[PDB]
Amino acid sequence: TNHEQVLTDYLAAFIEELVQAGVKEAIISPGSRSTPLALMMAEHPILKIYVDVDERSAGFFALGLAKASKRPVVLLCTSGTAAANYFPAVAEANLSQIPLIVLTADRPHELRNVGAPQAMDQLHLYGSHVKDFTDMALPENSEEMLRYAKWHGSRAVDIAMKTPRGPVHLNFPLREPLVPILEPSPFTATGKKHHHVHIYYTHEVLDDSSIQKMVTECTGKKGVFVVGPIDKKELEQPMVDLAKKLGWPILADPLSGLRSYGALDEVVIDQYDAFLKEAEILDKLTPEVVIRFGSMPVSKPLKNWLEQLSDIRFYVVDPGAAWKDPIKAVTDMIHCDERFLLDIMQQNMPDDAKDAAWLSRWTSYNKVAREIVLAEMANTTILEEGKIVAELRRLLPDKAGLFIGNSMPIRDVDTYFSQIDKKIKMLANRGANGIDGVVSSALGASVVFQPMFLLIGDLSFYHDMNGLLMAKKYKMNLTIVIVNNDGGGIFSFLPQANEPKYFESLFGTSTELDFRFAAAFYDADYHEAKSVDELEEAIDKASYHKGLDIIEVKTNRHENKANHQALWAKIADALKALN
Amino acid sequence: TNHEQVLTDYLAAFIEELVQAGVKEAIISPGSRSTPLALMMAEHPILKIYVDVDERSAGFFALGLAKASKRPVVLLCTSGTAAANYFPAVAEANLSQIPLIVLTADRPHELRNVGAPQAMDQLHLYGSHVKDFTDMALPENSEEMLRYAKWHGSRAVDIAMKTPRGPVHLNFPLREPLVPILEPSPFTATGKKHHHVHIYYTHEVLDDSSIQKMVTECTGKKGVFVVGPIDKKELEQPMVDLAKKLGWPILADPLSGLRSYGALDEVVIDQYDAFLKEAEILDKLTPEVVIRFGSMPVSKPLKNWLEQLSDIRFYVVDPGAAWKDPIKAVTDMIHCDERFLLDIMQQNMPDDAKDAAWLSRWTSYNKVAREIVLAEMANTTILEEGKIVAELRRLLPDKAGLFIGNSMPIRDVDTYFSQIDKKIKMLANRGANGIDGVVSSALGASVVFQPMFLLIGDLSFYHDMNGLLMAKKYKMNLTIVIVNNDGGGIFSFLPQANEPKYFESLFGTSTELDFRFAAAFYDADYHEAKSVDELEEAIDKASYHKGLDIIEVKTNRHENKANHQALWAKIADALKALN
Amino acid sequence: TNHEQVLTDYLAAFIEELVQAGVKEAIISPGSRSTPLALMMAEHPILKIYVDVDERSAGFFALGLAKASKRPVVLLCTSGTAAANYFPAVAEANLSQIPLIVLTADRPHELRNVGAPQAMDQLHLYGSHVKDFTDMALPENSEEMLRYAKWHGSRAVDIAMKTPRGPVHLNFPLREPLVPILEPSPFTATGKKHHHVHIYYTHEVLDDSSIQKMVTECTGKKGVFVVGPIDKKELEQPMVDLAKKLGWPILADPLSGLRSYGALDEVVIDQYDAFLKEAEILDKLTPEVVIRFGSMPVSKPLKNWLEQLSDIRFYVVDPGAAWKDPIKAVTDMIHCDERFLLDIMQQNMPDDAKDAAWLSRWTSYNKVAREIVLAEMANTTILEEGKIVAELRRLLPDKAGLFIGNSMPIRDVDTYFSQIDKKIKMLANRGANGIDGVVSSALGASVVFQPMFLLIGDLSFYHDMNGLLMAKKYKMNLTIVIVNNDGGGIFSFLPQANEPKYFESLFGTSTELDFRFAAAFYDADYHEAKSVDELEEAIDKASYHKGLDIIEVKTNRHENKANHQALWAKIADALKALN
Ligand SMILES: Cc1ncc(C[n+]2c([C@@H](O)CCC(=O)O)sc(CCOP(=O)(O)OP(=O)(O)O)c2C)c(N)n1
Ligand SMILES: Cc1ncc(C[n+]2c([C@@H](O)CCC(=O)O)sc(CCOP(=O)(O)OP(=O)(O)O)c2C)c(N)n1
Ligand SMILES: Cc1ncc(C[n+]2c([C@@H](O)CCC(=O)O)sc(CCOP(=O)(O)OP(=O)(O)O)c2C)c(N)n1
Ligand SMILES: [Mg+2]
Ligand SMILES: [Mg+2]
Ligand SMILES: [Mg+2]
Ligand SMILES: [Mg+2]
Ligand SMILES: [Mg+2]
Ligand SMILES: [Mg+2]
Repeated sequence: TNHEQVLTDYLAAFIEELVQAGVKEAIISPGSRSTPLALMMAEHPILKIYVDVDERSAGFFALGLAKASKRPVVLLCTSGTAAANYFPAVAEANLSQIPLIVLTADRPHELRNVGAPQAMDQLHLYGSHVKDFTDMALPENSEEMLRYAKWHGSRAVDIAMKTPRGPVHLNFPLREPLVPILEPSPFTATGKKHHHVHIYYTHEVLDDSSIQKMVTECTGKKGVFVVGPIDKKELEQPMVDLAKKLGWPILADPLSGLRSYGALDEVVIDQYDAFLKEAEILDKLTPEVVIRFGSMPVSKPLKNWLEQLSDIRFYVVDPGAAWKDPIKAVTDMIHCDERFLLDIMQQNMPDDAKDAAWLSRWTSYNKVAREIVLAEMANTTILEEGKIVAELRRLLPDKAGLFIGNSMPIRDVDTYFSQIDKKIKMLANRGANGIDGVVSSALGASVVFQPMFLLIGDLSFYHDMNGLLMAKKYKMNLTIVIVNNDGGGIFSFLPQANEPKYFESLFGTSTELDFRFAAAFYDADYHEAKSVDELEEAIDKASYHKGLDIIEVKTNRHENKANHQALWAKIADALKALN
Repeated sequence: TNHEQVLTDYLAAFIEELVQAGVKEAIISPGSRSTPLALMMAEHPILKIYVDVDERSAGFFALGLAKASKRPVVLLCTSGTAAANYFPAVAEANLSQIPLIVLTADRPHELRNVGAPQAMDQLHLYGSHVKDFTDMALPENSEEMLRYAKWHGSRAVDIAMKTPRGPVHLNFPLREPLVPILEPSPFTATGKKHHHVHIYYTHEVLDDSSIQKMVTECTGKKGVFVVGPIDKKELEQPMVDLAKKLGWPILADPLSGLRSYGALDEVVIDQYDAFLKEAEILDKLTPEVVIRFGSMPVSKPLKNWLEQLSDIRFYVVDPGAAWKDPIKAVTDMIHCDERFLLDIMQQNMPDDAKDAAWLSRWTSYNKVAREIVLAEMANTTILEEGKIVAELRRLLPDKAGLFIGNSMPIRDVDTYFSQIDKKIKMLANRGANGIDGVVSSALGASVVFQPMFLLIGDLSFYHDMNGLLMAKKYKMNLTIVIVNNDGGGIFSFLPQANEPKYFESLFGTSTELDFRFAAAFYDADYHEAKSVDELEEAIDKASYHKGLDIIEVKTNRHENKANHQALWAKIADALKALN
Repeated sequence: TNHEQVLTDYLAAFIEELVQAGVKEAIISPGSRSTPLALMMAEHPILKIYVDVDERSAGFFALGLAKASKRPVVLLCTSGTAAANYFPAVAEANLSQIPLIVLTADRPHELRNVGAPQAMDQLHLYGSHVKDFTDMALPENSEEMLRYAKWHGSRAVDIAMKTPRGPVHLNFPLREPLVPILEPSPFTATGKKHHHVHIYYTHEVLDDSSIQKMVTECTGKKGVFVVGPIDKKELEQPMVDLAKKLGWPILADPLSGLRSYGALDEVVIDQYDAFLKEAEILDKLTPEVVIRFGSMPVSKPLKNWLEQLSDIRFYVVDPGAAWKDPIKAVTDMIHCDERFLLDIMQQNMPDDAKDAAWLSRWTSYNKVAREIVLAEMANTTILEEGKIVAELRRLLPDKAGLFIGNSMPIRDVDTYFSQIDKKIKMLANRGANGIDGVVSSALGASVVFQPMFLLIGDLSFYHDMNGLLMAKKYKMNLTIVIVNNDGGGIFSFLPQANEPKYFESLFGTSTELDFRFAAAFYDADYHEAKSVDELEEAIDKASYHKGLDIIEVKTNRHENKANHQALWAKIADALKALN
């Protein structure tokens, strides 16, 4: 009868089901309405909790932790504008297919839409950016209601985790009193037995008729793989193996894993962004079959090349039917597991069909472009942005995670990160390509991969400085390389940089913050790199420090276009006279 | 034919209409998609622009500027997660009825829902938190399309500004190239003439039959006014005048303006939160008529008193039919201008009907409670939270604006800000009562009222430190008093403070940040007050500094409940033996 | 340049893609805005068109045609309230997983939300009841825009057809002039070549670890199959074969196909609704494993039995993760093809594990209940509702389709349709269980199965009489048996039938329509059955008539409960003394 007991039984059934369905970490924000749910998550012995007071930074922290661990992560906040702060992470979880279980407390029906304090319409709050929305019942400890609480915990994880993965949103109207009964413990097998809903491991498969068609239309064709941002693990070697058994180049995004899976290989192309610009070379590269994996790669020239390819079989491997194809060039859509596709083609495609002139065409351009790029970077003392990427490529340990901010860092890794023989798990928020939350994302990922590193421009670092409070609070290890060009450097390349009247105020926002002060605020070892060996020293000192390190490299925004154009011409001119 | 010319003509018609409809300030965030709209806002000679790179802080900066100026303010951001960051300010603009014109650029239809970079579903992005949503056409310079662009500029402002005011959301799909033609100037009467849509000044009025009913049922009744957060200006004196001509007390929220309109008066009650707790006094205070103005006041005891009033005429003056009544006690709903109501009752209610024992009952309790509170604060040297409010009440200039953060600052002003004879415009984000964005809000309001002051707890200050970048960038004057109790002090009062096992991790989040470092980051004069005269010195130094000042006062969270209970008992015991 | 040519190129690319993706039939409603789309669908040589002027009846006609053919069906209507009429069919397509491509024309952006005639907000018109919504671009014949039109045609079908199937909604803003250019033909290979997007056949599969778990936990267990409304064809025999190789009864809904797949068998239970009511028998029937297929069966007693089963492994086979489980009893969720599951268990489960007492328990009750039911019906001359179902079971041809209305027809088929050795495809709108649109649904299904028959109560027949205009217009063959009890007979069973004061006005709405007149209106051969051989004659005459026949059987509403209770007691009393 006690409302506190009814409140306890209800939430205990929901949270226990969540944990047993695979949720191991809950990112909680402080509130009064969320009191019963947050207290019960604490009383769980198996669930790990991270408290973050900024609801925006909390969301991207769950985002990155779920990105890196591949497991479901619970967010929990109070009612009011707190839930609204989750919206940027939710939008990026949706586009980037991350399983977040968004729990938001709310006022009960009597305090809804009546002008009550700290109460807003939380119904369908995130719209189409969640896979499912549920407005839970007011707590009841009835038999059917305890089974309904458990039923929803199982449902929520399963939908979040089901291909294509994405965020899920449960709203909890909660009436006062809000203090549950934590003694005796609501869990710990201290009474009733749970009824966990086991979900079985299922995956999509190509039909045997479709397998034979796929194999037939791809035999002996001059083919090309395009692997953009991918996530499904252990697909690096199988892809390389199938590429070698056909004689096909893989144009590989940095976020594919292929530029850093632990070995060197000939099929991976990492300088396509460099040479797909030169028209006099494009004629010898024309394919007959493209097979895209994962998301669209970062490279704009590659996109414009794929766009203008006529008379071609353009396969797109989209498990879960997300229809991510911004050039709208698809000719054959394959709705099945990527693991399965690589495997049934490895065992069915002919090993004999190999035009060696085809792969030799691609690899030649690449090996030459790659070493002209590594040359100009090896013979420079100016710590320009290309050099930073170069030097991080050399200095990073094996088994090291690298989070990359959007804007210019993500593009420079494309140009200046050729393939290395280290396993370097690479992460980037590439759903909406937002500069918000990259600090909090890299922090959550640092829960999973260590050593963790973050390359990030200055504006994005300011945008999410509050994430660093988590590093201070939880004693996390992250090594942030801030490329401080004082503004938005990416805008110097776009055509708005010609007219200087309204520039700088708009694009390229001079900020003039001494990030030394921000590092003392969050108790971070701060280093400023001026030379090449200055940076070497810092990465080195950062390897002994189990904690937050921040390494600033001041660069000039207005020279970046010149160095990039000068280098691309050296690659274009070389490749232009290469037959 | 030129797409650039078509892009220019379209947006010029829309923005010119906005400016002529009353928009004088545009808060812009940097982006590539928003390039044409942001460039054209720059080429406007009359429109003032503020650039803020944090889209969340940009929104609350528009919120407060529109709060304080009472005029429409444009927000403009690029596509992607940038628009999602506006959502907390939008939610608070909706609940607090602020006219924000939210403009969000987007990719054109071909790049929508196809996996294009930095593109998300921006359709009905903010849901029910906007008054109107519009997905604009792709730019066209046709006659009908130029009139449609102008038609929407006029419509958008008018809906935003129409009672009940609130945010409005226009989405702009924009196809590349995105660089408009700014020379010759698209405005400046350099060609065509505009067709501005004049909107006429309209206001709701009570019918003459309803006037006679209102007057009749309220004559000679033992009545009480409840003015919570109000905004409509120049209603302070008329309310006080009508209260005196009936012999009725006004229970006045700090955000009503009545505790600081420039004069002292007997009808305003500012200690209701103190004495509505003592049951032995409530019997002599029972009213027969309540007339509520504006939002629900902050005070919980007052709410619980109004809730338990049976057999009473509970008028609620809600212009624009927003139905803000969390106790659901309304007996008569009045849908008309508050100015009009005060005026037709001033000229129609009988001057003779006055039971002096009624007002003497209320004013006595108040004058005694008020001076016991000012006594305990005048005779203390510990800069506890009550004292800070006391001392700011004494030290604040006339014609000074005071922004107040949520959580504990807003409640302490209720207890420790009796009425003063200065004009002190008081502001607080009281829609969703969020601790996010209070720094950015106070900053935007500082564009309007000077000198501007901000009282704020520590967590809320950390939550929106990025707002201070605006102060650095635009050289604004703000004097922030941070009440740093290291965590959430408001949670020590709630019943979750008894169980210490899971406290502190959840409620009351120890943060341990030296805000000295955050003040150097944003070039802010920093002062730490330990004594009473230390704070006096700082407010004083802050009055010469045209710039950002930050004044920290460390307080103990775990003593706050004791001082508040000790003081409330002194008021209860006194008032208990007072007849 | 010609807008007519641009309009033609755009829509030709979209419709051709639709046809090549599998759409063979378009159900069009007349309008001015839909003129370009409806004219072009006519100029297609392969697409069959059915015009229906009632937009509500048009939708259920597409519903049933897509239900029976298992293929995608296009709906097309004009702007305004016409699209709103699609909403009931859309809601039922969503719940019942039918692939409908809902195309709704609209006014262009300039005529949107401006008070233009016949224009309403068609954005997200059907909300969460569609799988996907798209607001198409204004027509453009650009390269990218022609590929975008085609891209969306392919996407729309694929999402509709992808498990779990459901409706899809494309909105088309169309600017005047609206007359396309049909000569020379936009299709017929009269110019350009198309680029069809082949989608490959994919299906979910259980992992090999999950297969071994499934097989292990189900070996030798006293198990039971529950097959409610199913649709995936050719699963009747495999299910029966797996049931026989385990010694497990199949509780089979009429809409499963199992009561009429062409043969007789012992594993199918068709009288569970009869005997799951008797408590003294339920103890001997307690299972250890339930494996549910398809939707929830109609039977309420079965649902209440499954609800109260404790300590049991409750498998639910839900391909596409729809989570349809109204008792919330699931213990193991299987997200894979039903075909696959029946097949991997046929080849892995042990043939030896068979407790014959288990199946003998179920089959005995069933064979006895079944023949007591067929006895009482064989020895009656009153054409009560049980008898009608009995006599249709005997008189229906092989290879005959039977559409069943909701309310009381669907329940009587459950009680009075034991298994027969004919192939009788059985259909019912069981998503939202609506009595609207059953005439139009059965009509569309009659496009696929012939001879087609429809059993329907009187109110539902009146609810969708307008569907019969399609039968008149297109010369279709349907034989409607109207069980006219003059009102809602289903309400005499519910507890509201005890209080007669407000009955009849509300539940059980006496209508008093002579349906003879409605049959002349739609040129339908009308027969009224009074005796058993009267009905035999009519079904017989109806078999020579290639056309619309309507056969009324007047029944008494207030006797139905008595006959049903009397019969259920004969079954309960018999089964009570049967060991
Ligand atoms: C929340 C939000 N709001 C605004 C933007 C727009 N936006 C960008 C997109 O164009 C980047 C798309 C991409 O990378 O694909 S980049 C950018 C400046 C970033 O400066 P930085 O971090 O110092 O980096 P660097 O100066 O380039 O070295 C902005 C402001 C955004 N992305 N997200
Ligand atoms: C965005 C968001 N997310 C979470 C909360 C919950 N919430 C509060 C509401 O209960 C305050 C409702 C109110 O004031 O009416 S107060 C609070 C702590 C504030 O600490 P402070 O600023 O240092 O102040 P002090 O410690 O009290 O001196 C939190 C975290 C919120 N309001 N908004
Ligand atoms: C559109 C809509 N609106 C109202 C109803 C409510 N409703 C019913 C549901 O309870 C039937 C749920 C079910 O079958 O599961 S049955 C019913 C009367 C039907 O009378 P009839 O066709 O003459 O049949 P008979 O009298 O039983 O022989 C109504 C009016 C509805 N279903 N759909
Ligand atoms: Mg714990
Ligand atoms: Mg930068
Ligand atoms: Mg200007
Ligand atoms: Mg505080
Ligand atoms: Mg035709
Ligand atoms: Mg009937």
